[PDB]
Amino acid sequence: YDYHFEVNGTVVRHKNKGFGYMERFFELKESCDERSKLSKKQYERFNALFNFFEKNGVICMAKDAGTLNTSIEINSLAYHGKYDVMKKFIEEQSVSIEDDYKKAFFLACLGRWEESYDLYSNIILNSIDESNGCVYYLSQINRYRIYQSITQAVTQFNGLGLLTFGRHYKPFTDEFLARIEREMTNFNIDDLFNGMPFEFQKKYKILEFLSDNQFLYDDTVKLFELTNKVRSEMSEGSYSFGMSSDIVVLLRLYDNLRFLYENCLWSVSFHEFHQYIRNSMSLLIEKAEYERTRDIDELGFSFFGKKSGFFMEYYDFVNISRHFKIDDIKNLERS
Amino acid sequence: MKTVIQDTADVYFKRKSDGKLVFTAEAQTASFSQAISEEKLRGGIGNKPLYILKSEKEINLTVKNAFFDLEWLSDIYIQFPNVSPSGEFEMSLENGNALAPEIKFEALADTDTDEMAVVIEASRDENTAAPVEDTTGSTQSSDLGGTT
Amino acid sequence: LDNNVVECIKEITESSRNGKLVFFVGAGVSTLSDYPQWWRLVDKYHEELYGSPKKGNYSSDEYLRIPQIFYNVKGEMAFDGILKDFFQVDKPTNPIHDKILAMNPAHVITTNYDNLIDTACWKRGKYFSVISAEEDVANATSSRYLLKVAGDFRKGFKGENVVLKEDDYLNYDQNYPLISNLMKTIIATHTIVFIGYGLGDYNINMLLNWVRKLQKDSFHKPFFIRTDPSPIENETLIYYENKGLRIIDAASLIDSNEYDYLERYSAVMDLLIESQENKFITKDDEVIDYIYGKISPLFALQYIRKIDLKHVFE
Repeated sequence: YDYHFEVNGTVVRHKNKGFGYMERFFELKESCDERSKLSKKQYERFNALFNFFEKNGVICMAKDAGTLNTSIEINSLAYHGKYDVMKKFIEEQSVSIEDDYKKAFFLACLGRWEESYDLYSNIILNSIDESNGCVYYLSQINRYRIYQSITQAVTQFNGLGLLTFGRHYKPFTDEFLARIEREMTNFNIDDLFNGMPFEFQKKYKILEFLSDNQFLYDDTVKLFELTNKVRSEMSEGSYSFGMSSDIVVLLRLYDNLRFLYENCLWSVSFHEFHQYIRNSMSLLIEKAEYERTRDIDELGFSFFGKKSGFFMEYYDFVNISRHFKIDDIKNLERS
Repeated sequence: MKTVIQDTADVYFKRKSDGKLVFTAEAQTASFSQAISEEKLRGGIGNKPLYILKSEKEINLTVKNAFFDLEWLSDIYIQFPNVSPSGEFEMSLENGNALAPEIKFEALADTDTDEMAVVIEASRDENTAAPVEDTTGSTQSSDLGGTT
Repeated sequence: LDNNVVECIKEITESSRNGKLVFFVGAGVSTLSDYPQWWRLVDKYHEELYGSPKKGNYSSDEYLRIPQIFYNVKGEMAFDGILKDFFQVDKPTNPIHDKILAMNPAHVITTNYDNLIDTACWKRGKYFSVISAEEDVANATSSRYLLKVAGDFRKGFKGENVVLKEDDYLNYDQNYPLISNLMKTIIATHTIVFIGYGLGDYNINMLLNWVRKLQKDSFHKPFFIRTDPSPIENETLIYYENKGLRIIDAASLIDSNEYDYLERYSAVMDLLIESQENKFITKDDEVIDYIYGKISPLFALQYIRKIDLKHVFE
């Protein structure tokens, strides 16, 4: 917490006492002459950092505050619906353990949840001879989540709508539904980050939240900035400027979808994450309808000549198409 | 149309004395979260009848990332009369072939209450809300740029 | 059931929920996973030094010496080749290894030199840091160790990595100083439950001889799960309970045959796992005294929230 990394791509000094190490780094971006006077080992390390902060969208400090209008790209076949290329990636016999990790995500998106559970089980056996241990943690998480997805489906194919809909019985046999359960007793999900070494608990501390059943509580609470935007509409004359609390909601949605898909995490299929996308997108259509019908303004014309307005694009369409029901779209179409 | 892309600005808290209008120092503040809010309900006065209904105007503001706020560049005991002054505002805009609309607020009180946070340091970026006061004169003015 | 075997399972389970339990795992819990025993390995050395297998079945334990002679005459490469032939295999994980881990042991110590209890805790997700030679004691990652006191074959299938010969028990304290010093500290600070040894094992009587050098009431007394098919005679039980052990005899609990080893380990460990669930509470003062042990610290608080009680009663 030495620096406060905002969502727009800026940096604010937060609790840095001594030499500000993020001030010098962005100077080394901007001044190419200063970039020259280094050594010939800390220069190849600079190319690694420059390619990191440009794919993670950390542009600059806030002191200069360059005008930014950054967009979103989610490099994942699973987000875009490429089911055919996912299948001809499953058949392509893999070469790497961080490539079997992508198939067991892609198998899970295809509903082959038996072969997902097993291929994640090979990755757990086969990640012994690996230094970082990232694929060990994110495979225990994904296999537990794919276990929870099976233990629900046994209550729907035998439960409410079980009657005559075609393959009316179970898709998971008795030998498999017993084999998974005997393996998954006393897997404390809360005791997964703690069991990993103290090197994993400091070089990879940011994955602490994925080991919790209550995950995205820390993002449902911050979506209570929805009250900050019901407040500006209710006060009915409130003219938020700059990065308003609307754009914080959109840039924080995008920064959660891009994480969970590009890291191939299976929690993106659950209902907790769908309701987060519903509640955040519904708010943004609401602030669009409020703005297109605001009651002009007698005095605010010194700033309110026009507004560009919330407009839809392609990633805003896939999110309403994947994460809403027909009953939820009809609530937005009524309001 | 004309390239109106102007959203954020920089607001100038000017200076007045306890019974005077000194303007010499300044205590200006950066970007404004800017919940500028005109809940105007000011009313016409009728000739023959009278009414005591709710009829008045008001202007609320707020800002963010305050700076230049120390000495303007121990009797711990609060009293009910106050003779505190009211710093005049300027708001300097940009992004146009014309100059800024340069919206001035003439007399301004300061209405923020303190609040203690569990995390640290009470905010990542502080805020000073600021209402607009009037006795017998104007409450705001727009100095449209025109040239330059 | 007995009067003291009800007291043992209470005292194991009051140490598992405190996180002070360490399962010393012996050779027999690796035998239930059909790993090769060492007599199958000492016969093969006898089948090469002398040409014929042994008919006189090793009375009075001269098979402490057979691989020492095979090492000293023939090559160390010849010793290491036969260790490769037997031990470079891959066997499953018996259901006892799922029961060791289910009691949430703080550490596990073992005299095994297989990777079986290694590969059982990966597959369960509780991470343990392996300590198999002297260099790893200082580089130990976590606060949760897996102490193979007789080495492992992870670095290589060579006789220098695993204590097997006669000379590796003589020159052991010299050669492995930090592991022995770490094992002795884990015992002094934990509740030890032995599983899969016999009463006349070397690695049990090189410890009851150490424990004799301690004070009268310093240490806790280690439990012992005796799973030999005959019942214990009551005079053997008198000796070894006055030496420091507290034996839990599997034959005195359940009756099974003279070869159902797997039934008697699954007898005692399932009497351990199930006592946590705790289908053993019966009486009316056993209901009051469960609840009084879990609410009585809350009299110094003034008002507990009705939903923090879900954390109280687990």
